[PDB]
Amino acid sequence: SNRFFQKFYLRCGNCSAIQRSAQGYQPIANPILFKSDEHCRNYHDEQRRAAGYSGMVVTCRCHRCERVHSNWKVLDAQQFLDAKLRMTPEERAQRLW
Amino acid sequence: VHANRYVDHDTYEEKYDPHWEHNAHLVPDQQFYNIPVPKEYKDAYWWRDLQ
Amino acid sequence: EQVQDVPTSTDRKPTGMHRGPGKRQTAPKEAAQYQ
Amino acid sequence: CALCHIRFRYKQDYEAHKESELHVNRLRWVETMNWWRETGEPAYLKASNEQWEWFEQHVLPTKAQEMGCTLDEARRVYRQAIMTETPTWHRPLQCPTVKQEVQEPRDQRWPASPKW
Amino acid sequence: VISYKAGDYHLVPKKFTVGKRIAVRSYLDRNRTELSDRTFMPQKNWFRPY
Amino acid sequence: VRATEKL
Amino acid sequence: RFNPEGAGLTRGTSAYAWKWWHTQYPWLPNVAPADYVPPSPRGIRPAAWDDEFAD
Amino acid sequence: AATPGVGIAPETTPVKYVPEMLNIQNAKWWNGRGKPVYR
Amino acid sequence: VAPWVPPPRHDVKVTMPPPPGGEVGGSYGVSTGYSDRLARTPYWKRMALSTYALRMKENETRYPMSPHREGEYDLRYTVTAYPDHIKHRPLLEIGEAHQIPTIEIPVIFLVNLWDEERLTWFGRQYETVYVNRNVAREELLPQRYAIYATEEAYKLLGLPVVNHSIHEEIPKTPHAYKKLLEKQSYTEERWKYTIEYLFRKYEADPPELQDK
Amino acid sequence: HKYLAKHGMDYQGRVPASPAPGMYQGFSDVHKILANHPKPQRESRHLPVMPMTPRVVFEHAQ
Amino acid sequence: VFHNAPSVYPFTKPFHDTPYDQDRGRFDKTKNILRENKWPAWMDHGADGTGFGIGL
Amino acid sequence: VFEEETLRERVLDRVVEGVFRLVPTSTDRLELKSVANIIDFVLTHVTVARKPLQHEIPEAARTVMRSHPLQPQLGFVHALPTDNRDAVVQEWERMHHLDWQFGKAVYEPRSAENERGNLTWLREVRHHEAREAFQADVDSGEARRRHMAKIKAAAQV
Amino acid sequence: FSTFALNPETSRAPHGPPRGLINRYISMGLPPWAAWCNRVNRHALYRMSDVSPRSFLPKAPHEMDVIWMNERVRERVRTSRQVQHVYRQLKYPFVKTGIHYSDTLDHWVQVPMVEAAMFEIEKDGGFDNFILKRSGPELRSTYGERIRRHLLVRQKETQKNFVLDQQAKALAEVTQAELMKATSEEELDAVLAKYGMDAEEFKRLMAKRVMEQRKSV
RNA sequence: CGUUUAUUAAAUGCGUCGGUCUAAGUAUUAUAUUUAAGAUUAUUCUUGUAUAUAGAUUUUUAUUUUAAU
Ligand SMILES: [Zn+2]
Repeated sequence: SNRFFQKFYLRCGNCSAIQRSAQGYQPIANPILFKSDEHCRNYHDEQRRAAGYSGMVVTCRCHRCERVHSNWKVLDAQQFLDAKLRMTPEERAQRLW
Repeated sequence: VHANRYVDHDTYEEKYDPHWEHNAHLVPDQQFYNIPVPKEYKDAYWWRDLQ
Repeated sequence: EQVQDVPTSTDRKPTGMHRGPGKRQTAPKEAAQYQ
Repeated sequence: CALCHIRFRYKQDYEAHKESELHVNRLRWVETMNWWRETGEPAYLKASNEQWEWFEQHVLPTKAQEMGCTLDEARRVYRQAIMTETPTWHRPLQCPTVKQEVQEPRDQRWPASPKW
Repeated sequence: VISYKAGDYHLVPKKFTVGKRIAVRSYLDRNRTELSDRTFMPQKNWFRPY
Repeated sequence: VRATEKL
Repeated sequence: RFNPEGAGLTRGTSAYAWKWWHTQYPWLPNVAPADYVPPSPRGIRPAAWDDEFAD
Repeated sequence: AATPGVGIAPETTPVKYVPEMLNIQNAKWWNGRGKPVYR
Repeated sequence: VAPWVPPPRHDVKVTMPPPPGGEVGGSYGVSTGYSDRLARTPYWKRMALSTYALRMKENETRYPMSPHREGEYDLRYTVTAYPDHIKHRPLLEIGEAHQIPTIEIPVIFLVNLWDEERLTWFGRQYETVYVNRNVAREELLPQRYAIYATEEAYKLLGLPVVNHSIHEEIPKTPHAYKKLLEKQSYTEERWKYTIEYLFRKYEADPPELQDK
Repeated sequence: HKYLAKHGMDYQGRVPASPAPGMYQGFSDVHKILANHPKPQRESRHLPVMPMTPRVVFEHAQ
Repeated sequence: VFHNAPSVYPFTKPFHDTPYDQDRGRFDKTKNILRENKWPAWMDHGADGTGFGIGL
Repeated sequence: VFEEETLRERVLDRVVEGVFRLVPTSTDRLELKSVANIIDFVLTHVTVARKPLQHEIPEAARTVMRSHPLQPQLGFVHALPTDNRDAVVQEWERMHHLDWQFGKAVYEPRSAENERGNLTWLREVRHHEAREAFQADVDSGEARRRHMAKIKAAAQV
Repeated sequence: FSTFALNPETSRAPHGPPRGLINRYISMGLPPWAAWCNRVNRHALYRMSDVSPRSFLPKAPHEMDVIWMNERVRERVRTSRQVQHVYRQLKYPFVKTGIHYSDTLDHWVQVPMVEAAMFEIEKDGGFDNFILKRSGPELRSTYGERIRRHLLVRQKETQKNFVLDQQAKALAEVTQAELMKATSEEELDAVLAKYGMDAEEFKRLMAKRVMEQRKSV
């Protein structure tokens, strides 16, 4: 349930391929027949993604090594430019997209 | 002041380490101007540096 | 599922020596053991 | 009945205890635990072995040449850790149902539903 | 190999502990019936070395 | 005494 | 209300034990004269014990 | 003789009943000695 | 009385204030740092000791992030200078029940350990095993049989650095754990999910056509 | 309790008054662990002298 | 603020009631211990029976 | 309890004077009246007898520890936290095994360390093996080159 | 909030700004319990937007003893049963008796720590590292500062007890060049007398070693 | 035989008795009560609290509490 959009820049651990994976708009569980557990843990969980995947294992499939794992280090987008701007123009074709 | 001091095997006293004073974190005091302690032991004095 | 015949009890000595409702019957951690 | 922490005050139920739903169920549970220890576990983690060592000799040889690496190195890319299995720590036993039951308007109302 | 059957090292010597957990001792568990040998048998002493 | 024990 | 020379008192504390409750002065622990130094492995052997016996 | 007025909490949870729990106003200019400590 | 009031924490740069406390390790609650060494030295002095190529290295704006507390947003731009509450949230929210189930952690065994009850191996030497959280802490670690399977533990021993994501996220519900077991069953014990292990049943004849 | 132990008998005589010098040396406000007698003495043989407690001096002042 | 003691909830809370205790404050009563006073004994109680040395 | 003089003299001339050839003063002969105390009185006056261990080193081995590269820091004992107060208030708290409890540790000076699982030991035996490897350059001379390659990278620019 | 059965993820609100009342408080960052406020004053949506949490520590930061990693005693406003009275109460964290084995000081050590520390210990590789990478005001304990000292000693004692193995191997190596031949057992005294590493200690020590060749076989 | 703010079949108090307690105090003991000493006796019967109890409630009266129209 993320009302707002946000795109992370996940860095794999196997190939360090900085791929970006966004988070769309997934609507709130219905309030009409409210359910206190499914809501208040939808919200509290939403701060934990909004703060750069704080307390969650990230599970997205790589683009370089085509496989899905849980090894991603979520890069704040000024730690990403720290990395992107500091790669020779060829390895940007290797690790970035 | 005696932490991390090469004892020399002639006078059995602390050799004068010129580096020590750079890894030293002067924790202040009232009856002493600024007591010097090595960097590793700096955090035990977290309250006095806040006082 | 053929494993749903979980015995509605468990060996564990009931904590709460005194008495009350809910004692000495299965727990959803024990119901997954026997399963 | 120390098995289930029951002092019996009324006779004629101390007799009818041995087949009571409390005793007979506590019998089954403290037995199947023995089953697991008596036969199950020393055989469960037997098969868990006899398939892994099958893999690391019957499949991982060819797989290590796929990574272009040495055979011993792959045993840390195809098994990064050996998550053995217990009664207390099973991964979901049955892959959850794929065809979920279809939602309906509330109280079997038919042309849609005004309310929730 | 190094055998180990589980339920061995408690992490605390088996005296200072309950099955698991170090136990509490607070001069109120203790009786005054010990320490009553003092009426004849005198307490320990520190004899200074000559 | 440690140099002793090696030998 | 205290009684020094009370054959309790752990024999180290007969002044500090006036303070402390009735329930806590029997247990006050033996420590030292506060000037007694640890037994020291010094070399002073009794005046006439001698070697052969000392050895 | 004295009184804390808070009532000694369990030795495990040392603080129940902060004065804020009651919607109390304790401005230094209002009742004087006010301003709390958990702040 | 304060003889020798200490100098500000991270005053080491010639023409910009030291970063605020808390960020350097100190007391939070104030956003803007300030050091009386810097504000007293006249401007030309601050422009004497520094060349243009340098100020562009200490002007440097690491805007949301903090240059010092790696990974956390700069505490002079948050709503208030305290640490980010959201990232460091206590594991239990203000209302949930503590149903954090039993969790099993990975430990690197250090001696070939061989159980004498199941007559099989707790763990080979130098292979990471998922063991109980209160076998490891109370029986495997105190004796020198095991250590944790952290990144740096691998570095110290000589093993290829493996990221088990040791407690990267704790599950606050059994079925929220039994999903995490499914994630960890994939990354760690991956040979379970090969097209060769999904077909041990069939590497040869469908059994109905073999001899007897 | 010190004659009976060391002599095997009841004392069977009038006990001396004026406690012996050296008894009740740790006590400070005896006055009850005694009769109202003074704290006996040091363990000396010097002539008896009243330890001038604040009380004895007052009696002089009467 | 009674509990300004070393936090030990399942163990015994040493000193708890005894004279040398925490969780009683600093400028408190119950500090007869601290009878150690720099001033000489004789000037807070006289050198003899007549309270000779008494004074400031 | 060896109390009655007839019993103390019957033990003290035999065990502490006879067997051990020790001689107790008068004021200690008072409390020297139990099997517990007889044992200690000996176990102080015999512990004050062992010649204090003589730290004597040779010369031929001495010049080794001097010229050897890796030397010991050797000041840490003071960093240890002090528990100085009245001995009774300090020891009343150890009424039970309050010893290893609440961030305390009975620090007995240790001369050898277990090498298995000891992070802080492997944390440096690699850092050492990373020092012998770097030291290999300075032996051969690839350090001077790789260091002389910086100044020629940092000169023409 | 939308009503379709299967709502696949998408960039933006597919059907306009999400309708409903609870979507009104989520569209502004608030949590879904704002739907139950009777007054939502500018302070109220400040109070409940968790700008700065109304949540404190049981003792002072300086006197804190039990290791509270990142926790406060947050007050939980409950609404009572059948007749809805609103009352609040201070909910603590769960402190466990942390009876660990810090292999730096080769012995168990106990420091009571919140559950969250008993996880972040294992995430840090040991109990001691969790003491060591935290810093002063961050690890705001007092026991953590008494056990950091023993940790800082009993580390700098390992490093010291290491250089023994480099001053000993130096002797052991350099003396072997003088234990070269077994010609004279009167000379093995003299080489040992050279480094003052006596014979009576070494001889039987090597004997116990060849017996240990027989103790280990 | 003491003791009390509108001063006494007020409330104390000894004994007996009921209940509790063998990891803080001595189970002919100390907690917790009801009575009142001394002398005679101390009756009939139970619907609820308590105890015991068996997922709990609902059931259920050795002794005790309260009850007996
Ligand atoms: Zn990848």
